Amino acid sequence: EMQLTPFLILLRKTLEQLQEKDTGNIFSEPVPLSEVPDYLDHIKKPMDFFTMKQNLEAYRYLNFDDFEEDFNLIVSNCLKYNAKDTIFYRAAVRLREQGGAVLRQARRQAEKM
Ligand SMILES: Cn1nccc1C(=O)Nc1ccc(F)cc1F
Repeated sequence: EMQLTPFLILLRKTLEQLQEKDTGNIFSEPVPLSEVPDYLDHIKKPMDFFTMKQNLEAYRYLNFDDFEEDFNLIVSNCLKYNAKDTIFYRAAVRLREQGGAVLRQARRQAEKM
């Protein structure tokens, strides 16, 4: 029960803040299926920040859970696919921690609407 425009503005800002935490840009675009040919054997639903931006602008995220679910997919897919001793796995841990904090403050802003 709120106005759509300010909510989408908030999600845009939040997505930018999450992208800033991914300093290696490992989650900016889909995992290249040509470069990782076995990726879909293990990962049911790929996700990345560019796809999230497209979903946001297609009005596919109408509540904070919609948005956070796709962020969580970025993280969980990376933890699932990559071995624990890799930069990629640790980058997902870091994003979960740092991006979680961004998400908690942003959800609080949405609740004020
Ligand atoms: C499996 N994975 N999770 C996050 C990033 C990747 C990944 O394999 N990225 C990657 C690896 C080699 C490349 F040439 C390009 C990539 F985007």
